[PDB]
Parts: sequence; structure tokens; C-alpha cells
Amino acid sequence: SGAIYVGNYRVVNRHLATHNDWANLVWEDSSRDLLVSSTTAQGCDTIARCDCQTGVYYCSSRRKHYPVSFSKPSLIFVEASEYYPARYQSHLMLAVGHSEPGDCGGILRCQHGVVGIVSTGGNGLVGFADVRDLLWLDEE
Ligand SMILES: CSc1ccccc1CC(=O)N1CCC[C@H]2C(=O)NC[C@H]21
Ligand SMILES: [Zn+2]
Repeated sequence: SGAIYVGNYRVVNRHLATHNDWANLVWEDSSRDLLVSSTTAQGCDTIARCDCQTGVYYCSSRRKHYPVSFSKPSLIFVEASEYYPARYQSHLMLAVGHSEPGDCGGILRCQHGVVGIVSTGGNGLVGFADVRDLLWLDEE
């Protein structure tokens, strides 16, 4: 589990969104595994606006933050899981690292801010849904 809290937005994995998220929906995209809902309180996270390929992510199944090198956002075939059939996720970045399903939501960050959230994994790879192209998270 986990979310990004920027401005009056809450960014979560679409597959982990709650009824309150869906009842206060701003935007969702199943191909990216992302959903954004509105919040009453303002958040403290800042979104990175960059092309970094190195950063640090939180792994809840290890209670640890790990430094990683990750790929540029791309269209990756991802194997079937409990929440999705086997399909080609978009805007996904891969790194070598440990993950189990409940680590979805952990933040990946660089020197500029939040880069994305854990979305997939398997065989020692972890997959992050990028948010750096969602410029509208910075306003309104
Ligand atoms: C961070 S999500 C994760 C991490 C480690 C293991 C599994 C998951 C998610 C998950 O349920 N599956 C099904 C089993 C095969 C895996 C794969 O290659 N793609 C999806 C993935
Ligand atoms: Zn950066």
C-alpha cells in the first residue's frame, strides 16, 4: 500500500483505490495502473520533473529504502497477477529489486522529488508507474 500526496491530490495504484477514491475521482488510467483522487488537506510530496534513471524506492516487505537504477518509462509486457490479466502496462520503469504485491504504493524518488510508485514485480524486478509527465499534479 501507499500513496503520493501532492497539493490536493492523492495518487494511488488504480488496483488499490478505495470507494472514497472512486467517489472523489480526478483521473484514472488502467493501462498505467494509476488513479488520482481529491483531498481536503494539502500534501507535502513534490513531484520530480526530470529524466533521472537513478533513485531510491521504499520496499514495505523489507522495511527498507533501496538505491536503484531504473529504465525509462516504456510499454512492458507484465505477467498476470490477482488484479490484472497478462497485458502490456504503459509508462512503466523497471529495476532490479525485491517486491511482493503489498509493496505496491511505495515511492520511488530522485534528487528532484517523487518519480513514481511501485506497480509490479517478479523474479527480482520491480516495476514503477511513472508520474513525472503528469504536469497537472503541480496546480489546481
Ligand atoms: C510488486 S507486484 C509483485 C512483486 C513480486 C511478485 C509478484 C508481484 C505481482 C503479481 O501478483 N504477479 C503475479 C506473479 C508473476 C509476477 C510477474 O512477473 N508479473 C506479475 C507478478
Ligand atoms: Zn530527478
